[PDB]
Amino acid sequence: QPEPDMITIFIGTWNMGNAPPPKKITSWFLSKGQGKTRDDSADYIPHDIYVIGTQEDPLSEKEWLEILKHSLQEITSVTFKTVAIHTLWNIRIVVLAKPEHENRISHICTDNVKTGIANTLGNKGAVGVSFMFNGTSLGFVNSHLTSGSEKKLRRNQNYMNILRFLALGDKKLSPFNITHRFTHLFWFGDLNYRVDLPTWEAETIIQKIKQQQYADLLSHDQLLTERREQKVFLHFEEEEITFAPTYRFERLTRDKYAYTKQKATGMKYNLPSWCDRVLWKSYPLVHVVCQSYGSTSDIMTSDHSPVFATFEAGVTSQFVSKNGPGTVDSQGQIEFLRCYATLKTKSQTKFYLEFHSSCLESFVKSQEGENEEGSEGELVVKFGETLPKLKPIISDPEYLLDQHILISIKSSDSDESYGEGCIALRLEATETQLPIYTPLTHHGELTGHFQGEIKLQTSQ
Ligand SMILES: Cc1cncc(NCc2ccncc2)c1
Repeated sequence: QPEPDMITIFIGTWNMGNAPPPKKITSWFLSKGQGKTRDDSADYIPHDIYVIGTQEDPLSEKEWLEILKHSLQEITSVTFKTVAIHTLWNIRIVVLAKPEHENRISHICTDNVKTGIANTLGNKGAVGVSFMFNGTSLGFVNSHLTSGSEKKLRRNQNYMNILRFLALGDKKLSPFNITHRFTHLFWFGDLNYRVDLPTWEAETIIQKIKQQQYADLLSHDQLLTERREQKVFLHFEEEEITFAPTYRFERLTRDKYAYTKQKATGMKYNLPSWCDRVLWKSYPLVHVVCQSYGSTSDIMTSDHSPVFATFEAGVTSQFVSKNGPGTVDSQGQIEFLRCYATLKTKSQTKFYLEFHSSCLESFVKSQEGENEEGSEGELVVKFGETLPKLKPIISDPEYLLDQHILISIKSSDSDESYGEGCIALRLEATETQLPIYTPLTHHGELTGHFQGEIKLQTSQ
């Protein structure tokens, strides 16, 4: 029975509005409704992994797991295995997988982050799960960010706190946050970003939605505009939105958006908005394709509609050779030529690099770089030809070309990372000098870039 090269992953996000679900929710898991929907001919084909994010979830874990499992069993005739479930207040994540995957899944981690302080600490935050699927690391974040049209900067702050403090994945990757720890990271939830148009335009917006004309609304979507301005979700992707706003509906129908200010809303307007979102970030040159992104039309217990997204994701096998794991494979090496880091910092410490990769027995520390003053005031840290030669555990090109090197640039004075990035070994050639590049981020904000050349030697 061969190991898979690709799996499909279902991501769902639903703010349940503190109400129990209706008796049938299969349309969610089938990617049926509005937007980019799944072909009917696939209805009986199970996804490999289902990741369900809820917000304002009133059910117990037991209650929701029985609904989810019975739903999937009705669709597929498969009894899914529970990988992980984690709940913070009313924010929940469930991961289910086909039983055949049980002995492919390991290193399961869960964590949560509570956002805010005093007044704003006690219901918003995030839950997440990570695990290894054979040779591939997967991370999943369900966040419920701050509500309200005039709180986009709070949402951006909530995002930064979640990616700084959520402790998932390999703890040896100590300079790296969740935006660098996983081959594939999916971040979804009630992100709560709104369509920023004047309150007076509510009925105009409703009109546009009835005509399925979303362009003039999406051009004012706060998540799209903040992403464009590099204020949040830097280096994440989102599929084009082709479904109506998923909030705020009158319950028990989808015929009416309830936008007007009421005592129950704190006298705030809730103009129709795409609160409910799925984004992803995968390592460079790894296969990831969004197959569906949409909302259901027939699940009406909440003031939000459920959102679905599905992906075809590249995975790799748990490689064994005669040599690695547990020794090096002299026949492999990774070399770096003409490398330099450019950093936005005003600081003047010396810097060194750390190279982290599961193709190495342990991380590798470089010598200090040579600081130069760049022509437009920036800091250039030159490594030239001084970087160590990295010694992978396995030299087989079928393994090595699928790997990645994480890079941290650290201060010699504090050993704090000033920037993190990632280089793919999926090169156009071996034994050949080729350009490499990554942006560098810290706390998920841009701090610089690293570029140079690489030369990869495999056993072939
Ligand atoms: C509008 C916007 C927001 N955030 C990032 C970008 N980058 C360009 C891009 C990103 C994905 N795929 C193709 C092109 C663009």
